[PDB]
Amino acid sequence: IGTGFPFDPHYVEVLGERMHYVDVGPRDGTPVLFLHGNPTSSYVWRNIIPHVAPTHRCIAPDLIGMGKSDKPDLGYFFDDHVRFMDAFIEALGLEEVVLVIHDWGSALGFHWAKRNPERVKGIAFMEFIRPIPTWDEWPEFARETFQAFRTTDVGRKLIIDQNVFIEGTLPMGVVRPLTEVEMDHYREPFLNPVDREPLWRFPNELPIAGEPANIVALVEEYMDWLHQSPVPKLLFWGTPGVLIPPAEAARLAKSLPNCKAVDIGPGLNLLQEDNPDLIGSEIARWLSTL
Ligand SMILES: *CCCCCCOCCOCCNC(=O)CN(C)S(=O)(=O)c1ccc(NC)c2nonc12
Ligand SMILES: [Cl-]
Repeated sequence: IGTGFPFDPHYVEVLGERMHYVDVGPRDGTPVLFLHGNPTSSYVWRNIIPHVAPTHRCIAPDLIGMGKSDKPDLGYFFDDHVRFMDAFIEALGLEEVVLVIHDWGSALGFHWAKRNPERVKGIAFMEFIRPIPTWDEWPEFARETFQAFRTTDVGRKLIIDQNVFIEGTLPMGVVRPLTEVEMDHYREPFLNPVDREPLWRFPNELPIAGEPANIVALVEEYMDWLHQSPVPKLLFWGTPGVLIPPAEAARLAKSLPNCKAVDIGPGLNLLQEDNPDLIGSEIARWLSTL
């Protein structure tokens, strides 16, 4: 599994702020938009893009306040990421797209797809945001931690001051051992604790036990849309998983229209780090069928 990031920087102005994105592959077709989540960047797609790039354009932006994008003084609520990602897509003049989404990127992708259904020709997704009705439906071993993350006192000491989402939560979301080189790439954007606001607000935005109300309703809405949509779907899952257990993955493969499920083997949250070659090859294969 490659540790390098051999991609030239591309930048575009979005609502007054510069956002960074990877941009490779030919301009003569339908682009593929890769959306990462918390606490990652376009780096998380480094070993998946080379499988798709030869046949399709690959665009992988860093969310505002993350990766190599600018760091404006914001609360970094989901609404902020929505405004910026909406404007990013328009700034690149993209008409029709295929989405490849993960974690909070999936919340952005599905929410955008719901509002622009005619512009989405396919969605590949993995370990995605869905409504968690109660704390019982959150992984048992991470309940205390994420309950602690969702506080203004303990949560901010952990995530902001001590950087545990990078130093702990990130590597614990990968089955195989993340190397020090890979950890350093993920560390780069958040060396200053003042820049870690996005890392704390994200887990506080998760739709768990009806809070926050707005995110729960927003996510419920795009899941209803996904169940009602005939758009091609590609669901990657692993065992034991984190947000999407093997049992739920199989249920979704049946209930969602036009959905193909692919088992990646052992995995937790960052499935891209456990089996990038299968994920990449299956996206390339799937794209040719569309
Ligand atoms: C996509 C958004 C959701 C991401 C889900 C990520 O789940 C991955 C698994 O979660 C691991 C939860 N545990 C931890 O983050 C850290 N543990 C609580 S820890 O290892 O016991 C721990 C405890 C305390 C401290 N510092 C005071 C730690 N620093 O690093 N790990 C620590
Ligand atoms: Cl999160």
